[PDB]
Amino acid sequence: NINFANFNQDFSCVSVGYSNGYKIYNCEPFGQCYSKSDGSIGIVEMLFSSSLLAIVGMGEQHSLSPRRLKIINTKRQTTICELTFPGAILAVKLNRERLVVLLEETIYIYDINNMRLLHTIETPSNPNGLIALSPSSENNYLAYPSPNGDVIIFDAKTLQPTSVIEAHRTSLAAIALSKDGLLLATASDKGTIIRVFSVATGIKLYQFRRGTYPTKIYSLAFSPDNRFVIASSATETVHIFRLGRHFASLKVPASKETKTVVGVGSKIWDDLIPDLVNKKLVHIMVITSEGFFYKFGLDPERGGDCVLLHQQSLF
Repeated sequence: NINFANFNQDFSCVSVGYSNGYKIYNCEPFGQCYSKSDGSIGIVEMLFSSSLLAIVGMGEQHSLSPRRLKIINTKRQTTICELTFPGAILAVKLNRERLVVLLEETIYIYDINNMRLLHTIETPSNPNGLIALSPSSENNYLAYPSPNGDVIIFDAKTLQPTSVIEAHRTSLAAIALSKDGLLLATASDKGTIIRVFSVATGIKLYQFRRGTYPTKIYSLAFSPDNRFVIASSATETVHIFRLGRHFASLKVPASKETKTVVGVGSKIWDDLIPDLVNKKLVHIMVITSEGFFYKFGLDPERGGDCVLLHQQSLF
Protein backbone atom coordinates (compact mmCIF):
# COMPACT_ATOMS: atom_id res chain seq x y z
CA ASN A 1 0.00 0.00 0.00
CA ILE A 2 1.25 3.49 -0.97
CA ASN A 3 1.23 6.25 1.68
CA PHE A 4 3.18 9.15 0.25
CA ALA A 5 4.66 10.40 -3.01
CA ASN A 6 6.36 13.65 -4.00
CA PHE A 7 8.82 15.20 -6.43
CA ASN A 8 12.21 16.54 -5.43
CA GLN A 9 12.93 20.26 -5.71
CA ASP A 10 13.79 20.24 -9.44
CA PHE A 11 11.21 17.55 -10.32
CA SER A 12 13.90 15.14 -11.55
CA CYS A 13 13.06 12.48 -8.97
CA VAL A 14 10.10 11.07 -7.02
CA SER A 15 10.27 9.86 -3.42
CA VAL A 16 7.63 7.32 -2.43
CA GLY A 17 6.56 6.15 1.04
CA TYR A 18 5.06 2.67 1.37
CA SER A 19 3.61 0.55 4.17
CA ASN A 20 6.82 -1.50 3.98
CA GLY A 21 9.50 1.04 3.08
CA TYR A 22 10.47 3.86 0.75
CA LYS A 23 11.80 4.22 -2.81
CA ILE A 24 13.45 6.79 -5.08
CA TYR A 25 12.55 7.02 -8.77
CA ASN A 26 14.26 8.81 -11.61
CA CYS A 27 11.89 10.65 -13.95
CA GLU A 28 13.99 10.99 -17.13
CA PRO A 29 14.06 8.16 -17.92
CA PHE A 30 11.59 6.72 -15.42
CA GLY A 31 12.96 3.88 -13.31
CA GLN A 32 13.56 2.77 -9.73
CA CYS A 33 17.02 3.89 -8.60
CA TYR A 34 16.78 3.25 -4.86
CA SER A 35 14.79 1.00 -2.53
CA LYS A 36 14.79 0.19 1.18
CA SER A 37 12.66 -2.22 3.20
CA ASP A 38 11.34 -0.69 6.42
CA GLY A 39 8.24 0.10 8.44
CA SER A 40 5.27 2.14 7.26
CA ILE A 41 6.60 5.40 5.80
CA GLY A 42 4.18 8.32 6.02
CA ILE A 43 6.51 11.02 4.65
CA VAL A 44 9.75 10.81 2.67
CA GLU A 45 11.18 14.06 1.29
CA MET A 46 14.30 14.53 -0.86
CA LEU A 47 16.99 17.21 -1.06
CA PHE A 48 17.39 17.48 -4.83
CA SER A 49 19.47 14.49 -5.93
CA SER A 50 21.68 14.18 -2.85
CA SER A 51 21.77 11.13 -0.58
CA LEU A 52 19.94 13.11 2.12
CA LEU A 53 16.42 11.90 2.95
CA ALA A 54 13.89 13.17 5.48
CA ILE A 55 11.66 10.44 6.88
CA VAL A 56 8.57 10.27 9.10
CA GLY A 57 6.66 7.08 9.98
CA MET A 58 2.97 6.33 9.51
CA GLY A 59 1.48 5.02 12.75
CA GLU A 60 3.33 4.36 16.00
CA GLN A 61 6.07 1.76 15.48
CA HIS A 62 9.21 0.54 17.25
CA SER A 63 11.73 2.87 15.64
CA LEU A 64 9.25 4.87 13.53
CA SER A 65 6.60 7.43 14.51
CA PRO A 66 4.39 10.17 12.97
CA ARG A 67 5.84 12.44 15.67
CA ARG A 68 9.45 11.70 14.78
CA LEU A 69 11.79 12.78 12.00
CA LYS A 70 14.77 10.69 10.89
CA ILE A 71 17.52 12.18 8.75
CA ILE A 72 19.44 9.49 6.86
CA ASN A 73 22.19 8.87 4.31
CA THR A 74 21.28 6.47 1.50
CA LYS A 75 24.86 6.02 0.30
CA ARG A 76 26.47 5.25 3.65
CA GLN A 77 23.23 3.59 4.81
CA THR A 78 23.37 5.58 8.06
CA THR A 79 21.03 7.69 10.17
CA ILE A 80 22.52 11.18 10.51
CA CYS A 81 20.07 12.58 13.05
CA GLU A 82 16.68 12.01 14.65
CA LEU A 83 14.22 14.60 15.93
CA THR A 84 11.15 14.16 18.13
CA PHE A 85 8.13 16.44 18.36
CA PRO A 86 5.09 16.96 20.60
CA GLY A 87 2.66 16.25 17.75
CA ALA A 88 2.00 14.77 14.31
CA ILE A 89 4.39 16.01 11.63
CA LEU A 90 2.23 17.42 8.83
CA ALA A 91 5.02 18.47 6.45
CA VAL A 92 8.79 18.54 6.05
CA LYS A 93 10.49 20.91 3.59
CA LEU A 94 14.16 21.22 2.65
CA ASN A 95 16.72 23.29 0.81
CA ARG A 96 20.52 23.27 0.86
CA GLU A 97 20.63 25.46 3.97
CA ARG A 98 17.35 25.07 5.84
CA LEU A 99 15.13 22.23 6.98
CA VAL A 100 11.55 23.04 7.92
CA VAL A 101 9.12 20.93 9.96
CA LEU A 102 5.40 21.67 10.09
CA LEU A 103 3.03 20.88 12.95
CA GLU A 104 -0.60 22.00 13.12
CA GLU A 105 0.19 25.11 15.18
CA THR A 106 3.99 25.30 15.13
CA ILE A 107 6.84 25.59 12.59
CA TYR A 108 10.41 24.49 13.31
CA ILE A 109 13.35 25.83 11.29
CA TYR A 110 16.74 24.14 11.35
CA ASP A 111 20.18 24.90 10.02
CA ILE A 112 20.43 21.83 7.87
CA ASN A 113 24.18 21.29 8.12
CA ASN A 114 24.30 21.05 11.93
CA MET A 115 20.59 20.33 12.57
CA ARG A 116 20.37 23.11 15.14
CA LEU A 117 17.00 24.73 15.82
CA LEU A 118 17.14 28.30 14.51
CA HIS A 119 13.64 29.65 15.10
CA THR A 120 10.15 28.57 16.16
CA ILE A 121 6.85 30.05 14.96
CA GLU A 122 3.50 29.86 16.74
CA THR A 123 0.85 29.70 14.03
CA PRO A 124 -2.94 29.48 13.76
CA SER A 125 -4.16 25.92 13.16
CA ASN A 126 -2.88 24.59 9.82
CA PRO A 127 -4.64 21.18 9.60
CA ASN A 128 -4.19 20.77 5.82
CA GLY A 129 -0.42 21.11 6.31
CA LEU A 130 0.06 23.94 3.83
CA ILE A 131 3.60 25.29 3.55
CA ALA A 132 6.19 26.13 0.89
CA LEU A 133 9.95 26.55 1.06
CA SER A 134 12.12 28.14 -1.62
CA PRO A 135 14.70 25.75 -3.13
CA SER A 136 16.80 28.88 -3.75
CA SER A 137 19.44 29.60 -1.10
CA GLU A 138 19.96 33.10 -2.48
CA ASN A 139 16.31 33.92 -1.83
CA ASN A 140 15.34 31.59 1.03
CA TYR A 141 11.67 32.39 1.57
CA LEU A 142 9.10 30.48 3.62
CA ALA A 143 5.37 30.67 2.98
CA TYR A 144 2.48 29.55 5.19
CA PRO A 145 -1.19 30.50 5.82
CA SER A 146 -2.45 32.76 8.62
CA PRO A 147 -6.26 32.89 8.92
CA ASN A 148 -8.90 34.50 5.75
CA GLY A 149 -6.40 33.38 3.14
CA ASP A 150 -3.41 35.46 4.15
CA VAL A 151 0.10 34.26 3.32
CA ILE A 152 3.07 35.11 5.53
CA ILE A 153 6.43 35.46 3.82
CA PHE A 154 9.17 34.53 6.28
CA ASP A 155 12.85 34.98 5.49
CA ALA A 156 14.48 31.65 6.32
CA LYS A 157 17.94 33.19 6.00
CA THR A 158 17.56 36.07 8.46
CA LEU A 159 14.83 34.38 10.51
CA GLN A 160 12.45 37.32 10.03
CA PRO A 161 8.96 37.98 8.67
CA THR A 162 8.99 39.92 5.39
CA SER A 163 5.50 40.67 4.12
CA VAL A 164 1.87 39.64 4.43
CA ILE A 165 0.11 38.86 1.17
CA GLU A 166 -3.68 38.96 1.15
CA ALA A 167 -4.10 36.08 -1.30
CA HIS A 168 -7.75 35.10 -0.95
CA ARG A 169 -10.80 36.02 1.14
CA THR A 170 -11.28 32.36 2.06
CA SER A 171 -8.92 29.67 3.38
CA LEU A 172 -6.04 28.50 1.18
CA ALA A 173 -6.16 25.08 -0.45
CA ALA A 174 -2.84 25.15 -2.31
CA ILE A 175 0.44 27.05 -2.39
CA ALA A 176 3.68 26.96 -4.41
CA LEU A 177 7.03 28.71 -4.87
CA SER A 178 9.11 29.02 -8.03
CA LYS A 179 12.56 27.43 -8.16
CA ASP A 180 14.06 30.91 -7.66
CA GLY A 181 11.68 31.75 -4.81
CA LEU A 182 10.62 34.88 -6.67
CA LEU A 183 7.07 33.80 -7.45
CA LEU A 184 4.16 32.57 -5.33
CA ALA A 185 1.11 30.69 -6.60
CA THR A 186 -1.96 30.38 -4.38
CA ALA A 187 -5.46 28.90 -4.42
CA SER A 188 -8.38 29.09 -1.99
CA ASP A 189 -10.75 26.30 -0.99
CA LYS A 190 -13.23 27.69 -3.50
CA GLY A 191 -10.72 26.78 -6.20
CA THR A 192 -12.21 29.01 -8.90
CA ILE A 193 -9.38 31.53 -9.11
CA ILE A 194 -5.60 31.02 -9.25
CA ARG A 195 -3.40 33.96 -8.21
CA VAL A 196 0.30 34.63 -8.78
CA PHE A 197 2.29 37.05 -6.65
CA SER A 198 5.75 38.57 -6.58
CA VAL A 199 7.30 37.59 -3.25
CA ALA A 200 9.58 40.60 -2.70
CA THR A 201 7.01 43.25 -3.65
CA GLY A 202 3.71 41.56 -2.81
CA ILE A 203 2.20 42.60 -6.12
CA LYS A 204 -0.41 40.28 -7.63
CA LEU A 205 1.14 39.60 -11.04
CA TYR A 206 -1.48 37.35 -12.65
CA GLN A 207 -4.93 35.93 -11.97
CA PHE A 208 -6.43 32.97 -13.81
CA ARG A 209 -10.06 31.80 -13.66
CA ARG A 210 -9.88 28.02 -13.20
CA GLY A 211 -13.59 27.52 -13.87
CA THR A 212 -17.10 28.55 -12.87
CA TYR A 213 -18.02 25.81 -10.40
CA PRO A 214 -16.01 25.51 -7.16
CA THR A 215 -13.64 22.57 -6.62
CA LYS A 216 -10.71 21.31 -4.54
CA ILE A 217 -7.32 22.34 -5.91
CA TYR A 218 -4.68 19.75 -5.01
CA SER A 219 -1.43 20.98 -6.48
CA LEU A 220 0.16 24.06 -8.07
CA ALA A 221 3.52 24.00 -9.84
CA PHE A 222 5.79 26.37 -11.75
CA SER A 223 7.86 25.50 -14.79
CA PRO A 224 11.58 26.09 -14.10
CA ASP A 225 11.72 29.08 -16.44
CA ASN A 226 8.64 30.51 -14.71
CA ARG A 227 6.82 30.50 -18.06
CA PHE A 228 3.89 28.43 -16.80
CA VAL A 229 1.95 27.64 -13.66
CA ILE A 230 -0.11 24.44 -13.63
CA ALA A 231 -2.97 23.26 -11.43
CA SER A 232 -4.74 19.97 -10.71
CA SER A 233 -8.12 19.64 -8.99
CA ALA A 234 -10.84 17.14 -8.08
CA THR A 235 -12.26 17.41 -11.60
CA GLU A 236 -9.09 15.68 -12.85
CA THR A 237 -8.49 18.37 -15.44
CA VAL A 238 -5.04 19.94 -15.16
CA HIS A 239 -4.79 23.55 -16.29
CA ILE A 240 -1.61 25.10 -17.69
CA PHE A 241 -1.60 28.88 -17.32
CA ARG A 242 0.94 30.86 -19.34
CA LEU A 243 2.45 33.82 -17.50
CA GLY A 244 2.26 36.47 -20.21
CA ARG A 245 -6.48 31.28 -18.80
CA HIS A 246 -6.71 28.77 -21.61
CA PHE A 247 -3.19 28.23 -22.97
CA ALA A 248 -3.21 24.48 -22.40
CA SER A 249 -4.80 21.67 -20.43
CA LEU A 250 -4.90 17.89 -20.01
CA LYS A 251 -7.14 15.21 -18.54
CA VAL A 252 -5.84 12.95 -15.77
CA PRO A 253 -7.21 9.46 -16.58
CA ALA A 254 -8.66 8.84 -13.14
CA SER A 255 -11.97 9.01 -11.30
CA LYS A 256 -13.28 12.25 -9.82
CA GLU A 257 -11.79 13.51 -6.52
CA THR A 258 -8.63 11.46 -7.00
CA LYS A 259 -5.82 13.36 -5.28
CA THR A 260 -2.82 14.35 -7.41
CA VAL A 261 0.47 16.22 -7.21
CA VAL A 262 1.85 17.82 -10.37
CA GLY A 263 5.35 18.71 -11.53
CA VAL A 264 7.23 20.10 -14.49
CA GLY A 265 10.59 18.92 -15.87
CA SER A 266 13.52 21.29 -16.36
CA LYS A 267 14.34 20.28 -19.92
CA ILE A 268 12.65 20.33 -23.32
CA TRP A 269 12.61 16.99 -25.13
CA ASP A 270 12.55 16.03 -28.81
CA ASP A 271 9.87 13.36 -28.43
CA LEU A 272 8.71 11.23 -31.36
CA ILE A 273 4.91 11.40 -31.38
CA PRO A 274 2.30 10.60 -34.07
CA ASP A 275 2.90 9.43 -39.94
CA LEU A 276 5.35 10.46 -37.20
CA VAL A 277 6.66 13.83 -36.04
CA ASN A 278 9.15 15.19 -33.52
CA LYS A 279 8.06 17.90 -31.10
CA LYS A 280 10.07 19.94 -28.60
CA LEU A 281 7.97 19.23 -25.52
CA VAL A 282 7.80 20.26 -21.87
CA HIS A 283 7.20 17.14 -19.75
CA ILE A 284 4.41 17.43 -17.20
CA MET A 285 4.21 14.55 -14.71
CA VAL A 286 1.19 13.62 -12.59
CA ILE A 287 1.32 11.39 -9.49
CA THR A 288 -2.02 10.00 -8.29
CA SER A 289 -2.95 8.84 -4.80
CA GLU A 290 -3.43 5.36 -6.28
CA GLY A 291 0.21 5.28 -7.35
CA PHE A 292 0.01 5.98 -11.08
CA PHE A 293 2.64 8.12 -12.80
CA TYR A 294 1.44 9.96 -15.93
CA LYS A 295 3.84 11.92 -18.15
CA PHE A 296 2.18 14.38 -20.58
CA GLY A 297 3.89 16.36 -23.34
CA LEU A 298 3.30 20.11 -23.41
CA ASP A 299 3.89 22.10 -26.59
CA PRO A 300 5.38 25.34 -25.20
CA GLU A 301 4.53 27.21 -28.40
CA ARG A 302 1.02 26.16 -29.44
CA GLY A 303 -0.29 24.73 -26.17
CA GLY A 304 -3.66 23.01 -26.36
CA ASP A 305 -4.54 19.54 -25.07
CA CYS A 306 -1.35 17.83 -23.92
CA VAL A 307 -0.71 14.36 -25.28
CA LEU A 308 -0.01 11.42 -22.99
CA LEU A 309 3.56 10.22 -23.44
CA HIS A 310 3.84 7.37 -20.90
CA GLN A 311 2.06 5.61 -18.06
CA GLN A 312 4.16 4.28 -15.18
CA SER A 313 3.41 2.84 -11.77
CA LEU A 314 4.89 2.54 -8.28
CA PHE A 315 2.82 0.08 -6.24
